[PDB]
Amino acid sequence: TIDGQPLSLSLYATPADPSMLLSAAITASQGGGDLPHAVMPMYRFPVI
Amino acid sequence: VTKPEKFQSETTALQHDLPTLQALTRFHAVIMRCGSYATEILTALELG
Repeated sequence: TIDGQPLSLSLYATPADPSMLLSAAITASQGGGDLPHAVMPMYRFPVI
Repeated sequence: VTKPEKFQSETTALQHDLPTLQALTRFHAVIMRCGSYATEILTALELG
């Protein structure tokens, strides 16, 4: 203008959106235990 | 720890460095960014 001020206004672009925070419950695997060696007792079945 | 080749192809033993710590951070960030597929991406990275 006569003072040096613009006629066509400036751009005001859209800022970045707030994101959604993400996590994860990652999982592992330990196997089952190997069954041991059986030992014959000296007592009968009700006692042992 | 057990497969440091899956971390970087030159490593062959995971280090106690600060760049290794920063890369662990980026690794954890991308895994938690994967969301529900994260353990699936990890078990695919276990394999090739």
